[PDB]
Amino acid sequence: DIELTKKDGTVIKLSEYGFIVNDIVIDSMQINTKYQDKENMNGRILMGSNYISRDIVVPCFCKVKNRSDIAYMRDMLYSLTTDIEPMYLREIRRKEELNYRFTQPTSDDYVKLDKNNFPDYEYSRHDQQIYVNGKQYKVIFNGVINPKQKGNKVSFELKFETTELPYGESIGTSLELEENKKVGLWSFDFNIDWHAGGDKRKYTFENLSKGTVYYHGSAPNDQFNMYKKITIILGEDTESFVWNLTHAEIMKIEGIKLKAGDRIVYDSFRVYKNGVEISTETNISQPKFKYGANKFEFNQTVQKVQFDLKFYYK
Amino acid sequence: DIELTKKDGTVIKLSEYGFIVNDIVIDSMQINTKYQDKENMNGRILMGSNYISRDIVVPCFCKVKNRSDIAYMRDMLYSLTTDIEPMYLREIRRKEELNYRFTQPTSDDYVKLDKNNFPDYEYSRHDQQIYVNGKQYKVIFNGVINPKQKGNKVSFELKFETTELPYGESIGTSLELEENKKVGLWSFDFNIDWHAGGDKRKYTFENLSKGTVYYHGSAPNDQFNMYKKITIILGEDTESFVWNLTHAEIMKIEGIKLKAGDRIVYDSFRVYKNGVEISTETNISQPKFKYGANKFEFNQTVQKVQFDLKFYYK
Amino acid sequence: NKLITDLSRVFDYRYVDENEYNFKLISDMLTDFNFSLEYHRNKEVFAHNGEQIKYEHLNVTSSVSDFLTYLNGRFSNMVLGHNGDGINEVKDARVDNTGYDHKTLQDRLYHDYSTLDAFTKKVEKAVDENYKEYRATEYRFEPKEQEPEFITDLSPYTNAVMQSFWVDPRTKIIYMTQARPGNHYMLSRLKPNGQFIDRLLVKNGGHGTHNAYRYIGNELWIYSAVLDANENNKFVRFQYRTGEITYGNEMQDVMPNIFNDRYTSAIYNPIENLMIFRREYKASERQLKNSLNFVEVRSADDIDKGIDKVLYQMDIPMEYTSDTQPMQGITYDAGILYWYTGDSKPANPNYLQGFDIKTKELLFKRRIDIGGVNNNFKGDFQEAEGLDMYYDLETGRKALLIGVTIGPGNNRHHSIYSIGQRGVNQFLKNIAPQVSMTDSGGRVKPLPIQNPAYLSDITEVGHYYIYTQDTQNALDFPLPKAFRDAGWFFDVLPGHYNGALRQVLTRNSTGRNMLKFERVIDIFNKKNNGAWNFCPQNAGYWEHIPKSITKLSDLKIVGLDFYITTEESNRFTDFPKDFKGIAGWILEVKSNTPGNTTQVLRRNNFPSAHQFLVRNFGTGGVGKWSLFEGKVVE
Amino acid sequence: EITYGNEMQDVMPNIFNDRYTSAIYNPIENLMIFRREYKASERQLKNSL
Repeated sequence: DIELTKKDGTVIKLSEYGFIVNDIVIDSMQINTKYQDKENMNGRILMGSNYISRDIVVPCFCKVKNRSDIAYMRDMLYSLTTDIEPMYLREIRRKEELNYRFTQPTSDDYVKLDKNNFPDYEYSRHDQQIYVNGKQYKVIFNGVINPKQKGNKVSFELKFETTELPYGESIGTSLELEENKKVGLWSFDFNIDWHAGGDKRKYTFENLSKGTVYYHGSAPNDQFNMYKKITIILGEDTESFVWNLTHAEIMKIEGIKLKAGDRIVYDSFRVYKNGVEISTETNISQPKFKYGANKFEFNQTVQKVQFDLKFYYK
Repeated sequence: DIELTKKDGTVIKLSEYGFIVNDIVIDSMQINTKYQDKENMNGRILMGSNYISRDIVVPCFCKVKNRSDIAYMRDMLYSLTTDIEPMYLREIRRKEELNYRFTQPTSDDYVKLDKNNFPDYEYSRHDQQIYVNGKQYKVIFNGVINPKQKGNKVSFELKFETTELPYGESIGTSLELEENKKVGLWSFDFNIDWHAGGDKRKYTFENLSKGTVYYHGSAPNDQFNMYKKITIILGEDTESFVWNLTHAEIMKIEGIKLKAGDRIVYDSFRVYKNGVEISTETNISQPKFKYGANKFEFNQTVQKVQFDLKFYYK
Repeated sequence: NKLITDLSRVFDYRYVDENEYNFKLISDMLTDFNFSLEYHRNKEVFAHNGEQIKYEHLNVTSSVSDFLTYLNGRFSNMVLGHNGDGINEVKDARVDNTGYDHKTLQDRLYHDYSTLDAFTKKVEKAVDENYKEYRATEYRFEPKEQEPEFITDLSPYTNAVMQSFWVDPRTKIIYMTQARPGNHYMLSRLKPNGQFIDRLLVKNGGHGTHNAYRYIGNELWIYSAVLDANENNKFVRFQYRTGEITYGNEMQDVMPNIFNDRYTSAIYNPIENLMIFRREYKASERQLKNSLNFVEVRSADDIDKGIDKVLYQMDIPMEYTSDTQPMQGITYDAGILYWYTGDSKPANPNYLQGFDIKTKELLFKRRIDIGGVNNNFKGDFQEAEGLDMYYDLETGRKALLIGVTIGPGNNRHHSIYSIGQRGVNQFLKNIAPQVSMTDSGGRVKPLPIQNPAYLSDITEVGHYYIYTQDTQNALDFPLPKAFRDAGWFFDVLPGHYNGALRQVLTRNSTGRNMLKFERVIDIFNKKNNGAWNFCPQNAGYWEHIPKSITKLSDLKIVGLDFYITTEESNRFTDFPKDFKGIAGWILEVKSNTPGNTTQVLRRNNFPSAHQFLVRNFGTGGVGKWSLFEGKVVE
Repeated sequence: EITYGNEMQDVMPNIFNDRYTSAIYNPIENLMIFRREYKASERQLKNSL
């Protein structure tokens, strides 16, 4: 219940700004269907079906000490939130409906009050809220009205909306999973084994014709807009270079001659032959990680493969 | 009240995942009409009328032990259900509104509690729920909102929808009816005689010019998308091959010469002359099983006919 | 109802709920126990049985139930017990229970109780003696005697005499310090049987005759005697890792102002948590003290923090630190300092001398023939080496173990013996088995990796088998990707004392020739690994060229047999254009300068004249096929 | 030049090397006044740095 927003150049959270929130409700993704009805047949063909948009709603109110200040506070809200600038929203929850604790009415152990006139139930460090999950959402704002209930309390009804892709982009790459350097950004929503360096954590293999990958993301990383990015030290010289993959298509690189120690950066629908001067004419096919086991099969025992990606959720 | 889902590669049921459901309500099929109104005549011509879509609705709520976990649980729901991937839904009911049974308050015979904080009324093996019927539905999801009532209880309103054909596809073929090997998948909604090997169970005949078929499905299997699939050992050599059928059209195969021991796989609107290399130029006409007696008439006493199909319902 | 000490290994809601329920249960169970004890202490009726509670009078112990029954019996006897003729009763009680009338009742009672006390004390002395004898037979540790037992043998990749030898009771791994040709030294960390694992080169260390290995917590620190680039000795603390290490900020010192005057090296004992430092004496006070070295003890906590607290100090006379018997080993246990010395030849017999540190005496000294039996060593080189005290954490039984080298010349052996108690040597040998070509029953051994990239990764000697599917990757394989179809019996054989190892690979195929290749590899510098030699090993069977029929120039390997039918010959490019498709051909290869190689090709015609045409291709040029034709004779 | 290592010796590290710390010395009273910073989480409740 804070509605964190990471904008291009800053980080903001509402309750820091005197802005309590009632709740956050996140719709699912609007499935746009594409059916076609045959003329006299009791059944209609599916041309397609496709996720579109994940409309968020967040009603937030605010109290202040005096009626004038309402105006300022409201303006702050707009200047703080209503941003066409695609932002990264992060949801927050509490772990408990906190109450005031027992005290002693002996002219001592009195109660605290926040900057806003409320009772601080958060006595200890471990009371305040948490990033409930290690993911974000690429988000933009839609129109709000501000009904002023009595006093200094005024409500607002934010209506956020997904920007590019209706998915729960996981923050942090898969290499931070590999190297346990960055802390946070890994919630139990992702069923992740502790065996760092073990299987289903590793995306850095060496000297293999074929290997195994566990894509922890329920949603499939077929869309190029996702940050799926591979880089391979090819290991062995060749004239052509095929690699296959399951839950995806076959990939070739024919017609250009390579060398062993040369490396390929295989970005989404894009191929850096040696990091620059992209040679992407050969078999334009992009790979697709669906969920769980995504087994790959090279053909000449690359001396290194490693690939970072982002986990996406539905 | 579990809402089973068989996806392409897995099986899921909600109440296994801490997801109780309130009920399931299944609309009928949206009949799209095609009328034409004559200009000055008190009556309008029926050009056509046609089933389209069987919109399902399922409201499901969930309780958890703490407020944070709500988020996780909700995400699980989305990642578990909202799938453009055409799934096969199976409905479940209970046989009884179960209560807690009599016990003894003598520091013994205490009551049980589920993984969720609820009272386990399901004491015996024969308490839990059942696949109420031996059919499924080809289904896709539509948008949901998640109102959080108090505490750890939150509701959801799933709105599912038929994918290809608005019908109650019966699971299991008609040969599993023939060979009583697979168990389950045969509910009393289908008025099926026990006389296995008797009439109205058999779809495997031998050495006959004409024979009888009981299509137990109320809805008619005229649509090709249904898995109507015939295969016949022709018995007798010929140059042409006609077979007629009632509640359907006549079928010819002229212009291609055949042989006796050669077999025809007659798939929906499709003809394998000998299993491959389809010779389907001859009288493109597809057969149609409506309900009950579907009498066929060959012309030269095929040494074998047998055909599996799927029963569809409205 | 009880805890879940089996936590989920995937970090999900299940794991978090288990942890939360676990803490909730701990709190609930603890407050329940507290309330239960309080109920016990305040309100629980019949909390204790009356037999339990003790009533202690003077020098007397008894329950309350027994005492109360005795009080009640007294009352009952005094009330309803018949009485009379008390004087006669006493004068009759004067007699004892064997038939002897004492003089007085008190003297009788005294004699009886003294008899019982003497019998009980005799029984007690017998019991104590029996127990002490059992202990001295069971937990026997008498390095005055107790002939040693072999433990294991060491296989480091260094051709130098080992100089110290420690075992890690927490992981059963050996740390073995040798002094390299320079000043610097190297410690190899390796397996209980002897299989090398890794090494660390302490650059600009001393002879390193012994380091100390400490477990402050769950991690292993190493104290050593490392001299900086200015030839100033320093007592320095560091951690293990694989590779190289120089003196610097990577390795901190414990106490520079105290342990930088003289050459000092430590050893640690965790039983009593002490550390003895064998500090050298300078040439000035050398003759004054008549001892090259002195040992000083310090507690681990005192040496960790900033206090000296020399508990016990002793010098080592020249009788023990002579040149014919120089220092090779030091060890501490139960205040008994053990000193192991031995010349580099079996003529001057080694000596292990143990003696108390508190009193500065000589408890004992013994000769021990460690290594080759009957003083018949491998050549003549019994260069001794130190020793330590393995303390198993399971039983608590200390065990002394000593290192020795019996190898002649550059070839050094590394043998280990022990004077341990019952149950330690058996355990140390049974940790893991020695290496062997076959596992234990006459089967092939397993690879350490499936589908290996570099065949040099397999360091462990012995036989192996590469499946046909595992051969496919094999970045360094004698054959190319197209020739390999079947498995390969692949066996690693020992090289020399540096990081070398031989390899052999023999194909597996009954219906064709079982060709073999051979090479040498160097585990450290993979670039220094030789190429793939080849032996003929024919059976009369034939080999066909696979679909790589592009050119005959790819067949640079030496001394092979390749058939080429007419249909086969009508594809190749280097094959001449006059004999293309006329008969079958046998190809053979002969060695030359690198790149260059000769290819002979022989026709296969029985009736017609024989032909054979030879070529040389490679660096010098393409090569022109020169023919030789035969004269049909009989 | 200097840097932490053999040339510099910590003082009771285990007890106040959990947060940023600096010191001054008053020789008259022979006191070592330790300034000691707070972490962000503790600061949230302490209202102080």
